[PDB]
Amino acid sequence: DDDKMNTAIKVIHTLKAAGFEAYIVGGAVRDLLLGKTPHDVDVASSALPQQVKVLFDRTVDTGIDHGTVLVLLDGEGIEVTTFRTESSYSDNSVEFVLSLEEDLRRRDFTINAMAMTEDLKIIDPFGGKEDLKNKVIRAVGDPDERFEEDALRMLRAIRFSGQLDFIIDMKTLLSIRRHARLIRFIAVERLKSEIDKIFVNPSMQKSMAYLKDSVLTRFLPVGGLFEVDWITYHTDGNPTYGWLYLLHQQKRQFTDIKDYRFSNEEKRLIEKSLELTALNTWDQWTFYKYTLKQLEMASRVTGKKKDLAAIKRQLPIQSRSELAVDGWDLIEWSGAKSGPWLKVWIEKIERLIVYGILKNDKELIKDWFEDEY
Repeated sequence: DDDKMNTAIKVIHTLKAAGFEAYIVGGAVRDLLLGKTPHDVDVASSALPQQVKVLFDRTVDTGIDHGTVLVLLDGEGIEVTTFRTESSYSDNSVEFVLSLEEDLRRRDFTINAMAMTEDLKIIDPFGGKEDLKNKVIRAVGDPDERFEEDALRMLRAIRFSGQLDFIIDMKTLLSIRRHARLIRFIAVERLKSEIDKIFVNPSMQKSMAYLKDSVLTRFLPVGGLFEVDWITYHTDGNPTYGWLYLLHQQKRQFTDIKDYRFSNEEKRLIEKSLELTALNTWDQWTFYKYTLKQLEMASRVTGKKKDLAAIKRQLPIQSRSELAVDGWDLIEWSGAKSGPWLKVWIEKIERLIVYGILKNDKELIKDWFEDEY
């Protein structure tokens, strides 16, 4: 941000004062050249991780095995990574290298394979500058090698196309088509992360067309389900809405996408939203029992535009904890022993309160109960 680049320049200055090479690398150079403000600024250096820690008071050591040290400075965090190459075996291997160019030549795409010196000189051995100008996502070097090194890069190409409103380089895209089957080796968590980004990024309809055209929908987990008409999809900023929109369009249920390992919270949002889309009429009990995010997501995917927040807000009560009676009141009044019957009767009372028929008052509920029971 307005401080991240400055902090990275300071980190670079410190590494070089100690005799090491250091550069801004990767997405920050791309964003800079695009006239955008970087979200992350990575620094590539000849320093090894323990030498970085010597030079900075506050570091975080999570990625040390991979050559990365997070430097905490001026209220920012700058990742400092030693010149390295990586490769993923088929069953889900880092080499430290001695030069910058050895690191750059194994990165995913030319626009991500540039470096910038402290003095703003761009190091661009693979023509990232021209691909950035032409709006092209092109694998560095031989696309076949880049995709065999990490098959997730094939999907990443799709994500970048939407994120940046770029096209995918023809030779690169043809290489994805030839290697699409390799996506089966990628951990589903990494696939869901990229797909979630696509679902909230611009030009997503173009991204989903590349998903099909690249042959990735042939081989992704339940990949054919992504081949829906996305024209009427508009992100609410929550990737979960993309999965809901995907299921609703095809009249399918959550079990069909469970391979992607949703959290219980995400799964609930999807399942409860889908229920609402199949519910013919919503009334006070609907608005009471479902969450506002569920009502809003169901409304969004079915086209409704009601003021859901106001309807839920104007219910007589918001939740069970406001109820003026509990099961032990019913035990007292009934003279019957505790049992599952209490839940049945508490809900009868709860409904009458939520519909504003019975007052949420213990004595009046007591009168009602003794009559009905």
